[PDB]
Amino acid sequence: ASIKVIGVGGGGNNAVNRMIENEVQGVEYIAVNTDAQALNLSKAEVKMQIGAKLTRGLGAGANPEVGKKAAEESKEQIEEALKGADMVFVTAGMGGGTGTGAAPVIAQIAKDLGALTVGVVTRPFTFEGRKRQLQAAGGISAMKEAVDTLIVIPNDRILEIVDKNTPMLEAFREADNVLRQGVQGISDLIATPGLINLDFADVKTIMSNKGSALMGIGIATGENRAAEAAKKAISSPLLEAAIDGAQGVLMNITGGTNLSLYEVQEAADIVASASDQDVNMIFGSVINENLKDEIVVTVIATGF
Repeated sequence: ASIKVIGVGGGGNNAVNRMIENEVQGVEYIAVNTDAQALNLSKAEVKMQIGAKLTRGLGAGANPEVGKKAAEESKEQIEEALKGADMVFVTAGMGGGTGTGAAPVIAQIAKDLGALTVGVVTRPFTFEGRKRQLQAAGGISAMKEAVDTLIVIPNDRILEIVDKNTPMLEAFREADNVLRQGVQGISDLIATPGLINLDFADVKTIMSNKGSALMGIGIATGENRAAEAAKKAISSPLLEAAIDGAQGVLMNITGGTNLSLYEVQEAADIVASASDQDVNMIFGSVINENLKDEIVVTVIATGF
């Protein structure tokens, strides 16, 4: 399968770098930006400046309309870069000019090419202000029309997970990590050939529900790590509605070389048990030789 991750605007730029830093395999990275400076800080092999004539590489100035026009100017280039993709992830923060405006255009392009297209976006922090919140609402509803499934991460909820003393700067940094965890949760079960690699066809069916999608993450160590992580993931503040209200649940459990089948099954039980009896649920596992004693459980819940 040909899997592409497109980061769009600053928010997406940081998520993509974060995936590359964490050596996420089996995917092609495309950084898309209107801001030449930020784009030059991208680690992606493909760097695509959009709206060069409109913006002159200066960014979209917080205007979603400029980001939209910028992607339309470059739509032929966008089509070309996406050609042959079976799945694409369009990742962006909502609220500013480029992510809000170009991500829907880039998502629709990917959708019209026949790719299974998943959007993974952040809803901005309340502290970012009303203008960002309003523009983010517009982007989110525009994104919904343009993707097969839209995972929305509420940044405010990150504030409930990190320490009360966390500086704003590290709050943003953690938002970059949650976005990345969103994409990798799904992509690792598909792109990288794992022991219980679920078929693209059943992923296609989970990822084709209407309504919105949400995510939960759980991390635990040592004795009882699988159970602790799964319970943390299904009760994650990131997961705004209860997981029982979802048709289709994807579960990714990742651990070091010491991850046992018993662990995978235990985690999967808790998640299946926390869901509706009639849920379409798939789960996979992945081995990360960089993790020692920690286990990560990622849950994606669709069709709320």
